[PDB]
Amino acid sequence: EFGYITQYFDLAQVTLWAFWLSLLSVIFFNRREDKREGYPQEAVQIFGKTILTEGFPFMPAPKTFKLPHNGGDVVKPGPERPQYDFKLEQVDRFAGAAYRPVGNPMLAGVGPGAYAVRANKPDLTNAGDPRIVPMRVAKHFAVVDKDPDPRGMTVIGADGQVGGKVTEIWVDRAEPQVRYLELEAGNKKKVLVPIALCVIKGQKREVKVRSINGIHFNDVPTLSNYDQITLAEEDKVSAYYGAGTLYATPNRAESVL
Amino acid sequence: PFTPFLLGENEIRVSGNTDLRNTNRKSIKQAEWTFALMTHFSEALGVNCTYCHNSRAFMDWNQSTP
Amino acid sequence: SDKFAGMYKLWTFIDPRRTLIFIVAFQIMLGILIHMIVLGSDLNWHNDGIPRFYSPRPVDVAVGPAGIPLEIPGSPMPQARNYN
Amino acid sequence: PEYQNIFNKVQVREPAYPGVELPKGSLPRVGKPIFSYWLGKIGDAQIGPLYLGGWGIASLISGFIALEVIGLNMLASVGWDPRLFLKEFFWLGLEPPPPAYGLSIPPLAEGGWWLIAGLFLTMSLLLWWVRVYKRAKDLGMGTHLSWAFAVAILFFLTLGFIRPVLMGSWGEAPPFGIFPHLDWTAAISIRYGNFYYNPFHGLSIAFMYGSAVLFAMHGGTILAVSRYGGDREIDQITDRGTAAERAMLFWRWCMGFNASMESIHRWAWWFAVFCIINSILGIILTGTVVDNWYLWAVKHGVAPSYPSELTIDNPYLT
Amino acid sequence: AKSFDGMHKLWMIMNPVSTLWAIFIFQIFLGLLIHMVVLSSDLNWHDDQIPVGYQLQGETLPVNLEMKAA
Amino acid sequence: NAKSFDGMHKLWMIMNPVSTLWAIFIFQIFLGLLIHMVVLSSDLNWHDDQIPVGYQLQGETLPVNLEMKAAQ
Amino acid sequence: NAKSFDGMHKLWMIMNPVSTLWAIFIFQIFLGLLIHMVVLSSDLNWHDDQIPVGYQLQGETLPVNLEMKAALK
Amino acid sequence: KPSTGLTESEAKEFHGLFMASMTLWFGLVVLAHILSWMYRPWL
Amino acid sequence: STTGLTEAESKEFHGIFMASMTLWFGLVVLAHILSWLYRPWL
Amino acid sequence: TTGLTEAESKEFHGIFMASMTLWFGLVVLAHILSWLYRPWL
Amino acid sequence: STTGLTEAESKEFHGIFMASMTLWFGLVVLAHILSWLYRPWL
Amino acid sequence: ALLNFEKKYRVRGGTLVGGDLFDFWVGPFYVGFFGVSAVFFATLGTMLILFGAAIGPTLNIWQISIAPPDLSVGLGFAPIREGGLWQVITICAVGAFVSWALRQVEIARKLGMGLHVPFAFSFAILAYLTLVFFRPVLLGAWGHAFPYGLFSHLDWVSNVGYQTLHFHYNPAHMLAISFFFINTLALAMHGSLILSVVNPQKGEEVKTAEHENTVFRDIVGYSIGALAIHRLGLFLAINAAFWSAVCMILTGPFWTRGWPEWWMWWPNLPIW
Ligand code: BCL
Ligand code: BCL
Ligand code: BCL
Ligand SMILES: CC[C@H]1c2cc3[nH]c4c(c3C)C(=O)[C@H](C(=O)OC)c4c3nc(cc4[nH]c(cc(n2)[C@@H]1C)c(C(C)=O)c4C)[C@@H](C)[C@@H]3CCC(=O)OC/C=C(/C)CCC[C@H](C)CCC[C@H](C)CCCC(C)C
Ligand SMILES: CC(C)=CCC/C(C)=C\CC/C(C)=C/CC/C(C)=C\CC/C(C)=C/CC/C(C)=C/CC/C(C)=C/CC/C(C)=C/CC1=C(C)C(=O)c2ccccc2C1=O
Ligand SMILES: COC(C)(C)CCC/C(C)=C/C=C/C(C)=C/C=C/C(C)=C/C=C\C=C(C)\C=C\C=C(C)\C=C\C=C(/C)CCCC(C)(C)OC
Ligand SMILES: [Ca+2]
Ligand SMILES: [Ca+2]
Ligand SMILES: [Ca+2]
Ligand SMILES: [Ca+2]
Ligand SMILES: [Fe+3]
Ligand SMILES: [Mg+2]
Repeated sequence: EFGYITQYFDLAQVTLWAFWLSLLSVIFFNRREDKREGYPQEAVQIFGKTILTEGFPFMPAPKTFKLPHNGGDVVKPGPERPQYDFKLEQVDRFAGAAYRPVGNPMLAGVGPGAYAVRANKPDLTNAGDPRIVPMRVAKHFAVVDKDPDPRGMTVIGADGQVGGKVTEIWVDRAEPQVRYLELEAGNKKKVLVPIALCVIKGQKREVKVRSINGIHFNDVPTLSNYDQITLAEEDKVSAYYGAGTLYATPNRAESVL
Repeated sequence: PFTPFLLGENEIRVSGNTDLRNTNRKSIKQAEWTFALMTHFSEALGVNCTYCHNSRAFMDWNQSTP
Repeated sequence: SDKFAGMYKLWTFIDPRRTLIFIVAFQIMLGILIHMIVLGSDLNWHNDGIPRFYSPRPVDVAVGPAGIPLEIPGSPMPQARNYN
Repeated sequence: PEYQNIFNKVQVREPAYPGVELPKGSLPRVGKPIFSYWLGKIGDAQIGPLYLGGWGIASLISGFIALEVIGLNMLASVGWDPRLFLKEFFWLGLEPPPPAYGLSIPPLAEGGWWLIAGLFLTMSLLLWWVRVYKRAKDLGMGTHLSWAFAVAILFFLTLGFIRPVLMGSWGEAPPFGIFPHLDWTAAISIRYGNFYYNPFHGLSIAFMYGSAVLFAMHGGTILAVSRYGGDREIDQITDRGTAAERAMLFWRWCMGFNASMESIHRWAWWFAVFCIINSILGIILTGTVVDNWYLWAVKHGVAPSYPSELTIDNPYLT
Repeated sequence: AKSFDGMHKLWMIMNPVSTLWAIFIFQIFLGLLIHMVVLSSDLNWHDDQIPVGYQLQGETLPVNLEMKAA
Repeated sequence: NAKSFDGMHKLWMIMNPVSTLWAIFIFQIFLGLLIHMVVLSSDLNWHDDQIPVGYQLQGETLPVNLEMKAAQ
Repeated sequence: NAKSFDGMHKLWMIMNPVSTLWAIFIFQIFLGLLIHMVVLSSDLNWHDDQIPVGYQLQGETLPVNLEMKAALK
Repeated sequence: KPSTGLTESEAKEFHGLFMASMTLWFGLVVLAHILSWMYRPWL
Repeated sequence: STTGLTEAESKEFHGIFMASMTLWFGLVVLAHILSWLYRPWL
Repeated sequence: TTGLTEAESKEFHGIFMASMTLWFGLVVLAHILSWLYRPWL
Repeated sequence: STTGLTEAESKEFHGIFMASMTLWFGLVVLAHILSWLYRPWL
Repeated sequence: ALLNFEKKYRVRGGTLVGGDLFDFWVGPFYVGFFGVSAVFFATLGTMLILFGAAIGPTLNIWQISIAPPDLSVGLGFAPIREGGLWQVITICAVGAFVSWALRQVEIARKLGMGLHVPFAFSFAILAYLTLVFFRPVLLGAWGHAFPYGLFSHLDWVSNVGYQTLHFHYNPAHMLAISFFFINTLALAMHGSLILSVVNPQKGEEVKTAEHENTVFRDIVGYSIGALAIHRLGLFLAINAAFWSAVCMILTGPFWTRGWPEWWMWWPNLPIW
């Protein structure tokens, strides 16, 4: 009879319902784990008052990370360290309007140039030593020939001008690889540039840094001690180079078409 | 596939007439032998499956072509 | 009545730019949608043949005793249909 | 343009790293580590050393016995000729017993070698499971990689051992080939009325598409903030920096909600595991509970209904 | 009967802006949905050929009839 | 059985009232849509039942439409 | 009501003129393409109506093509 | 505790206008349905 | 309190919540009586 | 905040209501023409 | 002023905007008169 | 609502079209010119799908279907009720997808990051355009594309597959499936490893990068690295999409036999 039916309820049906309920429930738990960073959120009210809201579903109860080498406990969701001192002016009088920096945009720490407030300790290896270090402190590293050694090259800066010269390489001992280039700038300071913002040309013996301009290499943040770097300093350096992607030229933040 | 089907006389049908488990006891190997014979039908005439079937139900006569 | 006299205050917590943008976009969207819903209907005015038809009209094909078009006895390809 | 971070431009070498110290009572690691320049263009250059203990030797004996059996039967099927082996390689296979033998142990050249290879491959994968568990647990880590591996092993055993036993025939299992196992796939869809109307098959396809989507999204997002140190996820988890902040603002602004640097890895875990859970559920019900998936879908109001215009006469009714 | 006295205080805990936007958007979505659900039923009013069928009216104009005859 | 629900108002000292209100409203709308669609998919459907009259059929049999279909 | 629109020029103190110009131009081009495609899908189509002549049919019946097709058989 | 920053007077004002507007909207809905029932009764 | 409401505020909220819920359920009952009069389903 | 004072809101409201009234007038006119040409109810 | 235009600049822009829109609509009307002469659709 | 740390990043600039007119947020979303475009096109497309369901036989969610024109229309314009609605919706879909990608580019420019995600999205867009534009144009008709309907585009997939007798033997199809499977495996291992390192055995410290390298070198003998696994991920997903597009552009335009017969080039090499 080709399509005769004996009974409407079967096992495939029930099992499908069970799956709909088993999904729909890992969504719940994952969405709750999503809110251990950045919450409670700030909802702005009808006439400017700000309250803390928590969303749907609600925030989870705090858990603890025990960091190694007596690096302390981290509770999440927990307290926050205080923001620094960014200045901003709103552009249009409603909660969803954008903001403008008030002073020199490069030295303001807002927009792509914002950074976080991390610990003032270096990241450690499994043995307790600082992880990112110059190649004169890590005496066992060597650049593989077949590859252009950047030490000596110049640091052209996106408008064609010279920034300085490369004098050191900063390596990562936990995973052997290059993280920073150190260079002497135009006013004879020592500044770092991340290796992921550098195009290295071996034959021209140049390093092109498209982010900032040549004269901008004088105001890159500096380090305390030059035998190690801390989490805070990493953030400051990288953020300064990221501010130039929108603030270097006055025409960069200005609608392509 | 010609010995069992075009000289012998074996059943080509393999699918069931209801949706739940019933008296049908054909296997995947018998399904493979049928698939082989159908491949020859396609090659010998210059056509595809869809010259005589709608693939979403290879066993329904109300969804075949003339 | 006089209960609606203070409705202008609406714009002290609802802003003009986003509101204007939303309204304009929505009105264009609705315009296109309603024209397409009326075109896909009996009220269609482009294709009704009033006041006159301008393109040539469809011509049917005769069928065989199996309800599909007849094959042509030396064609090197079968005949097309669209219905099965 | 700007550096995209796809290849390593400058490489550096130090002496090889032997590995985190193991608990006392362990065997040494075997091998002297070597370095690959081409592997170092895209990733880590060190190869080795390797840990071989009790469970990973029993595994590797089982697996190689299985491989020898499979290879030799494929080679006997062409008359021992290696030239023909290379010529027709994608068409060769080791075939399961004829379905009329049921669940008995058949003679060796009519399905017994298939049975031997299946048994040895099974034992290999269970010993490997124990190895993976112990390796992660001896270093003091959570055992999350063993849970997912267990799911995968269960799918291998379902199609292959559990479903053939519930049906009553070893001849319902796949063979060991390339084109032969593709033929098995098509035939089992044809026999049980169209897998496109199996709902667990649709859900697992949803989760396989989703795995590709999610991993394109995550791989992109972490390469796009690696200029702010985003590729170092453990530190971004235990001390949130600007890379994590930018990464979570991007998705919040784009689609309205976001995850954190630790939570996205739970989404990954689940999207990879639900795919295989639905695989198991869809295969285990086929044949044993449902005999025609299209007729099932018609009974539950799921299949579309094209207009007809004709009448075809079933010649078995005439 | 004086059970609903403090009701006006609702807007001291619920945001007026969010509520207004939610209501407006929901009403538009529901309007579109109900119109589409009624158009797909026997109550459809564009295709019911009342008060007259216009496609049929166009097929039977003498100008078209005389050309179809030829 | 007269005083067992006395402290019930202290519910609002552990549940946030605004969150609860929003949850209730959203759940009620979802349930409204669901029940209407479940009843519309059964024999109780009231849009297509052709009661009190079928309107498409009423339009097909108007004298003007019948006379136009005749001359064809 | 002869005076109710005179502040209208203040519109450009809250809407950016260049942004608005670009939006208008892009919308107009999209609408042009859309209406042309909608009218070409109806009985008013003017490319395929075979007026003032059908050209494919004209090519099939040229004397040269007819004489070549005859001498084939 | 969630608050909106409105005092009790501002809330009373908002409530007045909100209720007036909702009543007018429902009035228009009722009128539309009376016209539709007169033209094409559905029950 | 973990909602910030005192006991007086909770009492107030509870009063109005219960009144509103009762009115809503009343309207539901009325709708069902009309539906039973028009199209009985049991 | 939307930042508008009460005077600016009054101004905006005046022009908004005038514009909306004119738009609805044009809509009504379009529908009267359509009813004269092709009545749908 | 939120766009930076003063009131004089806004007046200027408005003048030219309205002139341009009027010219565009004039051309549209002309195109439709030609189309009606060639292929009347209503 | 804003996150704890969000306010200092909400600055103006970074846009492509428009300028300061559409540079705002609505709730958590960022709008822009392309945000307006995307929502416009999504709304219009959805409403047209619903209307095409209303003029069909049923409003059941599983059985709605809007189909493309016939093959006799060619690359022309079909009537609204017999194909033109499908064409309008397929224009809306392209508009919405491209708008989505460009909005992503604006957001990434504002936050100071690289354009990897819109670039990977481009390959999904390319696969869609292959199925609705490139393959139909090369074969000469819009009616070679798939209909819009759950369960109804699956009938298309099935019959198209069986037009070549056995579609499993398509070579680019094999290569794409390889990439899909390996991608799911890699994603499972990556998820598991990070979870395991920050959720260690009860009463232990969070582990380090050395542990991550050691575990996989112990099990398998090679560890790829924490930055290269993200690369490997972008690579496998993009390649899956790419070879899907190739496999569909091959079927019909460049090969009309069965797919098993292509492979016949291998055992016919004159070298065995
Ligand atoms: C054969 C079955 C009957 C039918 C049987 C029933 C039954 C039985 C019920 C409904 C109910 C409803 N029906 Mg009915 N209904 C039918 C046909 C329709 C059709 C239609 C297009 O055919 C529509 C559009 C409706 C729509 C509605 C809604 C007004 C209402 C669901 C409200 C809700 O979801 O609140 C959810 C949202 C909230 C709770 C949010 C908070 C609400 C706030 C406080 C204000 C909203 C006011 C609300 C719209 C009611 C207005 C009452 C005023 C005093 C005017 N029905 C057919 C004829 N219908 C339900 C109802 O009446 O509720 C009282 C109900 O029990
Ligand atoms: C067979 C069924 C009948 C039919 C039965 C009904 C019924 C019953 C109703 C409608 C209602 C509406 N119908 Mg009707 N309707 C039919 C055919 C149509 C057709 C058409 C192309 O065929 C169109 C375009 C419409 C359009 C409309 C809208 C005007 C209105 C819903 C608006 C809304 O969702 O507000 C959502 C917007 C808000 C809540 C916005 C709030 C305030 C804003 C700023 C102002 C909005 C203006 C508003 C749209 C019009 C109010 C009147 C003004 C004084 C001009 N109907 C057929 C003939 N229609 C509903 C209605 O009348 O509303 C009172 C309604 O109850
Ligand atoms: C009998 C049928 C044949 C078969 C016939 C076909 C046909 C025919 C096709 C495939 C295609 C594929 N097949 Mg096959 N295939 C078969 C058996 C298999 C088996 C198996 C285990 O047997 C597997 C694993 C596969 C796997 C695959 C993939 C390689 C490929 C699908 C991925 C893809 O196209 O991505 C590409 C991604 C897209 C097209 C997605 C587009 C994304 C868009 C841009 C974004 C949409 C957003 C959306 C609208 C937003 C919604 C928003 C909401 C708010 C959430 N096939 C059987 C043998 N196969 C397809 C292919 O390769 O096409 C290129 C294809 O056409
Ligand atoms: C959650 C589901 C996904 C998943 C998860 C998963 N697989 C896993 C794991 C996890 C979490 C492991 O931890 C485990 C592992 O240790 O990998 C590093 C593994 C593993 N999954 C593997 C493969 C694999 N997983 C697959 C699928 C999947 N794995 C799912 C998509 C597939 C597919 C889709 O076909 C394959 C082929 C192995 C690399 C590994 C288990 C290794 C093992 O059991 O080896 C011991 C036994 C032997 C046979 C030793 C003999 C020599 C072998 C032949 C060497 C292996 C080489 C490799 C398999 C080459 C591919 C050959 C094929 C082309 C035939
Ligand atoms: C439509 C309508 C009615 C509109 C009216 C509303 C109005 C008027 C305007 C609103 C304004 C605008 C412009 C809105 C546009 C938005 C709209 C309407 C719709 C879009 C919503 C949308 C497309 C959502 C789809 C969501 C889905 C299904 C996602 C699939 C993938 C998925 C399940 C992901 C979950 C995991 C997540 C969250 C991944 C993101 C994520 C990844 C991938 C990381 O790598 C990462 C790394 C480090 C930290 C964080 C992250 C992180 O969060
Ligand atoms: C020439 O080659 C030499 C010999 C030199 C070696 C080279 C090896 C080579 C080239 C090998 C090539 C191998 C290939 C191509 C293999 C292809 C494999 C594929 C694609 C296989 C796919 C699927 C097979 C599956 C899923 C099998 C599942 C089987 C199972 C689960 C078996 C279960 C059986 C059990 C548990 C045993 C029960 C037995 C008992 C005794 C209990 O019964 C009562
Ligand atoms: Ca007309
Ligand atoms: Ca009508
Ligand atoms: Ca009725
Ligand atoms: Ca013409
Ligand atoms: Fe990761
Ligand atoms: Mg076989």
